[PDB]
Amino acid sequence: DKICLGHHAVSNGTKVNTLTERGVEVVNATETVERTNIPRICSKGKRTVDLGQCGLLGTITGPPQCDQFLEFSADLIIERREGSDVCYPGKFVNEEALRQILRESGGIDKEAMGFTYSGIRTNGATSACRRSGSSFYAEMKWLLSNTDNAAFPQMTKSYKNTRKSPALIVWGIHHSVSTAEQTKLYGSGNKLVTVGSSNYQQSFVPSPGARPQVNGLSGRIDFHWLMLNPNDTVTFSFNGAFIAPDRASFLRGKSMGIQSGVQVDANCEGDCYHSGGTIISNLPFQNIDSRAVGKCPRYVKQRSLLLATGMKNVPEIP
Amino acid sequence: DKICLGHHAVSNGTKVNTLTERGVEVVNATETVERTNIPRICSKGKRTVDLGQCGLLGTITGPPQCDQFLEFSADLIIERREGSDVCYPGKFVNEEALRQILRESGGIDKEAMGFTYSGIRTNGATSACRRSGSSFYAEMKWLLSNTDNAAFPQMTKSYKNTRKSPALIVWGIHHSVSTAEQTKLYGSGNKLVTVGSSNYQQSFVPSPGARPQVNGLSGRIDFHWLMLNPNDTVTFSFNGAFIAPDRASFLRGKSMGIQSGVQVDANCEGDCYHSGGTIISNLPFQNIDSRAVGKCPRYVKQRSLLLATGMKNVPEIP
Amino acid sequence: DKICLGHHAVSNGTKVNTLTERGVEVVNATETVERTNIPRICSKGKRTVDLGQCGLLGTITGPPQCDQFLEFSADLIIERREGSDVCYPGKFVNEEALRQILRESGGIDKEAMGFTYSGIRTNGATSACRRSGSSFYAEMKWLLSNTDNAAFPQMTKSYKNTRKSPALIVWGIHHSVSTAEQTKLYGSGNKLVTVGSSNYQQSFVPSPGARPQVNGLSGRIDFHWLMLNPNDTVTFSFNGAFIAPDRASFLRGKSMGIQSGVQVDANCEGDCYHSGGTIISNLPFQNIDSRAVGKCPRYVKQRSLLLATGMKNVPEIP
Amino acid sequence: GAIAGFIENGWEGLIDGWYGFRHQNAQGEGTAADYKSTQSAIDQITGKLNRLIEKTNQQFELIDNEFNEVEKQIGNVINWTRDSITEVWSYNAELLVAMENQHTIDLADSEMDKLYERVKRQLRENAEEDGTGCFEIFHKCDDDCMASIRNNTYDHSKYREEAMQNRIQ
Amino acid sequence: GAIAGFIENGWEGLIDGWYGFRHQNAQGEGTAADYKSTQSAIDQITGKLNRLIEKTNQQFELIDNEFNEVEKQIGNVINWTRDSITEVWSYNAELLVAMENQHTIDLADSEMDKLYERVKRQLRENAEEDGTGCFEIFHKCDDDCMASIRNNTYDHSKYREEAMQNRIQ
Amino acid sequence: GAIAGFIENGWEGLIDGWYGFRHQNAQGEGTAADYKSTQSAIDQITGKLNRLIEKTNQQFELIDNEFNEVEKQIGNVINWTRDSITEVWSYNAELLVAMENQHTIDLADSEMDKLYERVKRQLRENAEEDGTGCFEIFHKCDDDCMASIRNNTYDHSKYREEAMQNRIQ
Ligand SMILES: CC(=O)N[C@@H]1[C@@H](O)[C@H](O[C@@H]2O[C@H](CO)[C@H](O)[C@H](O[C@]3(C(=O)O)C[C@H](O)[C@@H](NC(C)=O)[C@H]([C@H](O)[C@H](O)CO)O3)[C@H]2O)[C@@H](COS(=O)(=O)O)O[C@H]1O
Ligand SMILES: CC(=O)N[C@@H]1[C@@H](O)[C@H](O[C@@H]2O[C@H](CO)[C@H](O)[C@H](O[C@]3(C(=O)O)C[C@H](O)[C@@H](NC(C)=O)[C@H]([C@H](O)[C@H](O)CO)O3)[C@H]2O)[C@@H](COS(=O)(=O)O)O[C@H]1O
Ligand SMILES: CC(=O)N[C@@H]1[C@@H](O)[C@H](O[C@@H]2O[C@H](CO)[C@H](O)[C@H](O[C@]3(C(=O)O)C[C@H](O)[C@@H](NC(C)=O)[C@H]([C@H](O)[C@H](O)CO)O3)[C@H]2O)[C@@H](COS(=O)(=O)O)O[C@H]1O
Ligand SMILES: *[C@@H]1O[C@H](CO)[C@@H](O[C@@H]2O[C@H](CO)[C@@H](O[C@@H]3O[C@H](CO)[C@@H](O)[C@H](O)[C@@H]3O)[C@H](O)[C@H]2NC(C)=O)[C@H](O)[C@H]1NC(C)=O
Ligand SMILES: *[C@@H]1O[C@H](CO)[C@@H](O[C@@H]2O[C@H](CO)[C@@H](O[C@@H]3O[C@H](CO)[C@@H](O)[C@H](O)[C@@H]3O)[C@H](O)[C@H]2NC(C)=O)[C@H](O)[C@H]1NC(C)=O
Ligand SMILES: *[C@@H]1O[C@H](CO)[C@@H](O[C@@H]2O[C@H](CO)[C@@H](O[C@@H]3O[C@H](CO)[C@@H](O)[C@H](O)[C@@H]3O)[C@H](O)[C@H]2NC(C)=O)[C@H](O)[C@H]1NC(C)=O
Ligand SMILES: *[C@@H]1O[C@H](CO)[C@@H](O)[C@H](O)[C@H]1NC(C)=O
Ligand SMILES: *[C@@H]1O[C@H](CO)[C@@H](O)[C@H](O)[C@H]1NC(C)=O
Ligand SMILES: *[C@@H]1O[C@H](CO)[C@@H](O)[C@H](O)[C@H]1NC(C)=O
Ligand SMILES: *[C@@H]1O[C@H](CO)[C@@H](O)[C@H](O)[C@H]1NC(C)=O
Ligand SMILES: *[C@@H]1O[C@H](CO)[C@@H](O)[C@H](O)[C@H]1NC(C)=O
Ligand SMILES: *[C@@H]1O[C@H](CO)[C@@H](O)[C@H](O)[C@H]1NC(C)=O
Repeated sequence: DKICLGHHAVSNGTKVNTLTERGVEVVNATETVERTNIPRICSKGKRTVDLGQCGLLGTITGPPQCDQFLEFSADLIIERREGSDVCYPGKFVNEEALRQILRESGGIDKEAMGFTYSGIRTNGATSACRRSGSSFYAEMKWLLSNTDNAAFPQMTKSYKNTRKSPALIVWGIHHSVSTAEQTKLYGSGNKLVTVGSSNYQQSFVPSPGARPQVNGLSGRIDFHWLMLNPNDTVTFSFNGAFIAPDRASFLRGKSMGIQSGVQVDANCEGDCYHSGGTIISNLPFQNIDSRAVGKCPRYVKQRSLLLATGMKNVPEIP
Repeated sequence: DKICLGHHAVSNGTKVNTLTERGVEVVNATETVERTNIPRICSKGKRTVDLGQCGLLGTITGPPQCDQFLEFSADLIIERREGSDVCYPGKFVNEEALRQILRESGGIDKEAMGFTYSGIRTNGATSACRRSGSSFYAEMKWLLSNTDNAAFPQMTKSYKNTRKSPALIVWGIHHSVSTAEQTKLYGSGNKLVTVGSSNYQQSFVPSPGARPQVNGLSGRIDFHWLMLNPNDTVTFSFNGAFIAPDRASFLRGKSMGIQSGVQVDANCEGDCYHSGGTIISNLPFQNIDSRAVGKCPRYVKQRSLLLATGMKNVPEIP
Repeated sequence: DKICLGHHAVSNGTKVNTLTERGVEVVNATETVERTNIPRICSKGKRTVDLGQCGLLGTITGPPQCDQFLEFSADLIIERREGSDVCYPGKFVNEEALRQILRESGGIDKEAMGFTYSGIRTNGATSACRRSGSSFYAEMKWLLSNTDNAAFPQMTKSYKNTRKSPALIVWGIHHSVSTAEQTKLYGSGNKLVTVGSSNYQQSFVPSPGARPQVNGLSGRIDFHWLMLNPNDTVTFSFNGAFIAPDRASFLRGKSMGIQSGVQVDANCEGDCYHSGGTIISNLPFQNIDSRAVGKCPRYVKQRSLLLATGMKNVPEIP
Repeated sequence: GAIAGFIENGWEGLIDGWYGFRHQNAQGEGTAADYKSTQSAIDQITGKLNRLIEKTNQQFELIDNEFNEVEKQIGNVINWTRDSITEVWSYNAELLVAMENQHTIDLADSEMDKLYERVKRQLRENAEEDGTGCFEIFHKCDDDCMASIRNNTYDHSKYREEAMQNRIQ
Repeated sequence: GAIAGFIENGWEGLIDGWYGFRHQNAQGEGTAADYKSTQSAIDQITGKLNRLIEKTNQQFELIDNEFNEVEKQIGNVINWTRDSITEVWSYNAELLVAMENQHTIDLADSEMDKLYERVKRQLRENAEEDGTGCFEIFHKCDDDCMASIRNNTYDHSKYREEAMQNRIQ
Repeated sequence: GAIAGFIENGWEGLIDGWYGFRHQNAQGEGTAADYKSTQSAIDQITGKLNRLIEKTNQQFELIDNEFNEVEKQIGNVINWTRDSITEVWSYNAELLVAMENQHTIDLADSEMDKLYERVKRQLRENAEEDGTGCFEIFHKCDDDCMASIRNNTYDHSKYREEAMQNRIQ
């Protein structure tokens, strides 16, 4: 009479690693490194905006591409590669910092700044901002002299942020293709634009000169921005080449922004994104994208790390 | 006759975590994550200066708030929120980098640079730097034309660092409220300031224009700085709007700087600080402040991680 | 009759650390932290260039020191402390970023940009760039007015990158010792240089003024650079004080750059470098240099961490 | 037609548990799983899994740009930092799994020993180890007797006389 | 009025040591702590503590500013780096404690087994395990005999005749 | 002139293996190494070494400059990041080595127990533990008999009568 103590075993053994052995068979194992990607932006539960052809910074200035998003609201913001911040050729100074701010803004609320002008044209328009006909940035004013080559009067405009949140202020400096064009628009002589706050001080001069044609145009407008503290005031002093703001922007709340090239899905619920889609996983690690954002498993180099969920596999003696 | 082997146990069991179990009781445990904060700056053994209303950068330029600290010496430097680097409204370019330098300087030693002037006023003063009466930055010279609207002569001043340590040099550019004010102080025409070294080259133009009133003033002075290598020379070329240095600064030795809003204590001995006080602990981790500086236990998210200091608790069968 | 089970032991025991004990003796141990340095740059298998007196950025502009390296090719690039990017005193804007680019370029291929000039001298030379006689940067052109004090004509030069790789473009702004010297070289009046691309826009004005003598000279040339995308175009608009490029640069492939002060060795095969030599080791950690580059063991604070390669040593009862 | 326990071989027929009993008597051969040992091992392994599922509440946002590449210097600093951090997590992950797997294997071996040692203490002086993980029982043990061993209701006092006799000669 | 050892229950009365002896003979019942096993466990646990007290000589200084906030881009890079590092240390801390605690528990169990096995080897053929962590001694063992077991001065040769007799019948 | 095994002392004469046998009989005294136990320990230790040799394919490049020092702010950020990372690896390294060493020591102790327990199961009822890691064999065991124990060809059935006799009286 005999009684034996034993343990189960299989022929279906899977290899894992330990401190000592490499490829020691265990009865059962599971993966810890996620590799399964969902090639969509799972947006269920999240108020989502797909900017498409609108560049994120364009939502503040307002090229025609961004007219739907001038006061957008979102929990999830999606930039697209085709997006452009600009109609009339140009770029923002400190662009990325501004992008990072808008990605978590929750969208923007616009408010008029109340600038009034005399002895000056404000209807500066271009063929590059076609809206029905020739037009310009929706939130901005292209100020000219009055007739042609006429002198641009020195002006000083101020705006106080009477709200409890900081105000996002944007202005542009216009660089003509030639000093001949600059004079035709703003008059002769050197041009200066000064922007003063109570924690900010900068200055600007235009740089007329030939540049490669972008959108058929060789001129450039470069945008600058600041955040205005509550009850603080910004003051603009200028005499030409100045692209004035019409409205200020206020951040709505909280959001997250991503860059993607896959469709959106409002059925799937996700919380970790990358340009190629959504990672939904309870696994601690992932090998899909090192730059994935949101609440994600940590990125690792390895495509597979098997965790033993069973004892060492010892085949029965036949 | 019988002999049994056993181990101790308690009813006073404390729960801990392992690889497998969560809340397994052990006989005894101790905390590894420090949460006990001392709401003071324990300074015993450390030569400490509480700048109070003096901003750290003000120790170099010398607003009235910083007159006690123009040549301060310390092991521990404490910035306060009420501190201001400035009397006449303005700010430093690359301010934070300069702060980080002064926080570990051990204080500053000042030395005259020996600039002499002719055909020019040096007594530029303001109501914002009240010292008995109207005055100016103690280490600087506000240079004017001579009478009013008169031309400011082109000047060139140089200084060699004849010491073995690098010299901290600071100058200011003055931005008047209007071109009318700039002309009244330095004369008509464009103004240029050039600063040349043997590893540094920069240039400056003033930007007259209306700005919001700070301290009742709409003008701005922005300060610039460099470190001068031994036996190297700085040269200043200018024709107005230039705030000249009178003395250079030399770093004394070694220190550490903090920002705090709690009192100082010279009885307590500490070595890890944050804005809310001192962390004195032999524990490996802490959950008080992620930005704590000095010699600190590593910051963690968790408020508690209990380490078993005793065996697994197994209650006696009653 | 008796049989005993035992294990080996030595008197030659070496101490190690565990979770519990500190200095517990084991029969055998090995080191995990590399401290053995080879004070040479082991270059076998790697095409190596020792720039010596040539600064890396000088390979693009071409001071006499860099004439051998104007189109160099390498897998391993070595900067030396004696190296200089410059003959006529000056420096690059955003120098380090440019260095990091060239360190992994695999060397550079130069191509003429095809600029032609009329009504202007191009033979600007200096005593500081002695090549047989007075000369200038080999890849650049020092443009003057024509006679002396004569007006410098407004010019506009463009260049398209017709290749499939981005083009490295470099230009210089010349800052004369005085406005008298600037006028003598480029004529009176303000001078402007504008540089336009299709993703880049910058502007430049010269700053004449006295500066400390470097290489006997008080003038400064500061170099600026951009990367030009394929089929994109750069345009230069200027009227003086402009140092024009003659050739553009294209990156060859892939390389790695180091800074060192030890000799080179083409017999040794290495893959981890620091300024003091080469680390060749299969060990996971090293305590030689925290800034070591290449494929390296991780740097640690500790000079020694002994790993037990044998059982606990228990001396025989004598 | 011999049977053997752990110590060179597991049982591919034990399909209702991790650890178990296998007997042979006049009634024939049988195999049954032990619950308490099986559940202890299962509770510990699943305990590890839950610990590794505990998600992080740390949210991270974009710090660079893959459409409009950031400035070179700050971009290289960022890449250098991320790659440094990826090396750290890759290391951590590798070590964590290797460590847990070593422990999983060891605690499983532990449960096997504990089950064997328990049975040995049940049988007292009425059995001897055959060295293959089995016990030679020196008395008649029918199916009911075998079952009594499995549910710890085996009273060694009942068979001790008969067993010591068969053992001693 | 039975006594039992480790294996389902510890002793809340053992208050002068971690591991100990509990006997019953004609003289009554008694409990005493074993020094060598207790000290070994205490030395190992305190050894862990010292290792975790070994302070760092690395000093860190301010890299941003909570009065005058630094520039957005460099500020977000810094925050991203710090938060990344905090995640790493939070992970390390959690794992370190869980790992050490598992080891603390296991080595404590180890000391218990080692003490039990030692006593078993002292008693040789003069005792049998009852399966509750105790030994049934098959000879008369007064307090002096019990004490001899605790200080390892027990000579099994002295009681072997008497013990084998009582065991065999 | 007594011999002793593990349990207070190793053997400085065992120079051809990690684990081994030491006997004494009428033929005298002898010592031989056990292969299977020695190789298992050696295979596991060397297995650790290979794991720690597995090199990284991650290449890192210069991010600052020791000839021309980078800008202060970005330079301090970089130093802060590197020093933060060095602290992490110094921690990892220290813990890894301490952890592996604890495991190396424990698995070595494990192999010793496993060898002892195997021999115990070979000898069945023909021997008794002396408590120093040895077995008192209660029959005549010449060199050939001793060798049979070392290569697991010892049949306890052959000596059982003689052994039980000598044990019982
Ligand atoms: C390549 C080719 O065959 N033809 C291109 C034309 O596309 C383009 O022609 C026009 O040129 C005139 C002067 O050269 C204008 O610049 C005009 O630009 C406008 C516009 O239509 O958008 C005209 C607007 O009325 C202007 N608005 C204001 C407020 O001034 C404005 C302005 O002239 C400039 O845009 C300011 O930079 O825009 C062109 O459509 C011409 C491109 O002009 S440019 O060289 O980029 O200045 O180039 C021809 O070769
Ligand atoms: C808001 C209100 O009711 N009144 C404020 C006044 O506080 C202030 O009056 C003074 O205005 C004159 C010219 O407008 C001066 O700017 C003067 O500033 C001084 C000063 O007292 O600090 C005068 C000094 O003598 C000047 N020193 C030198 C070397 O020039 C100096 C200089 O004028 C300016 O500070 C240079 O920017 O400072 C005021 O006290 C006036 C504020 O003046 S400002 O608009 O900021 O230029 O504004 C009234 O509305
Ligand atoms: C310290 C001392 O005893 N003597 C130094 C001289 O070394 C040096 O003399 C020369 O001064 C003249 C005008 O002052 C020139 O600047 C000249 O510089 C040259 C040169 O030789 O490299 C002359 C070239 O022909 C010029 N080329 C062009 C295209 O203009 C060029 C130019 O003049 C300047 O370099 C532009 O900055 O270079 C000197 O060799 C003098 C140094 O001159 S400077 O102050 O740095 O301008 O200083 C004396 O005190
Ligand atoms: C081999 O190991 C894997 C991994 O542990 C085992 O698969 C696991 O099986 C359990 C139960 O069958 C699953 O638990 C599940 O939890 C979810 C969420 O609470 C619940 O909705 C399900 O109804 C289920 O209870 C577990 O997720 C699953 N894991 C994986 C990765 O599939 C498997 O059973 C093991 N094989 C053997 C033969 O034991
Ligand atoms: C439960 O665990 C805690 C933590 O180990 C035990 O408290 C500890 O007790 C020891 C001695 O009583 C303390 O050591 C001390 O060291 C300092 C510094 O060298 C010395 O000045 C003291 O005189 C003392 O020797 C240790 O610090 C202390 N730890 C804590 C966190 O208080 C406690 O004894 C354990 N409980 C039981 C019932 O064992
Ligand atoms: C004490 O521990 C050290 C470290 O493990 C032992 O030294 C090691 O010895 C082995 C074989 O003697 C070496 O393996 C070698 O591998 C290389 C590369 O494949 C091969 O070319 C050699 O021919 C050899 O097979 C190993 O590198 C070596 N390690 C070190 C650090 O020297 C040593 O044997 C141990 N001492 C005792 C008494 O066991
Ligand atoms: C708001 O601004 C005014 C002047 O613009 C100033 O006097 C006041 O102190 C500020 N704060 C509040 C709370 O009114
Ligand atoms: C110091 O400066 C002078 C000129 O200012 C220079 O000639 C000399 O080489 C420098 N160094 C020493 C050690 O004098
Ligand atoms: C190249 O540049 C020309 C104008 O310079 C432009 O029309 C064309 O679209 C660009 N791309 C290709 C592929 O030709
Ligand atoms: C950062 O890494 C990405 C992916 O490897 C690369 O595309 C990018 O060029 C890198 N950034 C810089 C500034 O080189
Ligand atoms: C960095 O984090 C702190 C604390 O969460 C926050 O107050 C600060 O705004 C952050 N920095 C930037 C630039 O957003
Ligand atoms: C970074 O650290 C190195 C080495 O400690 C030091 O020499 C250098 O000055 C540091 N960088 C800055 C910007 O302080």
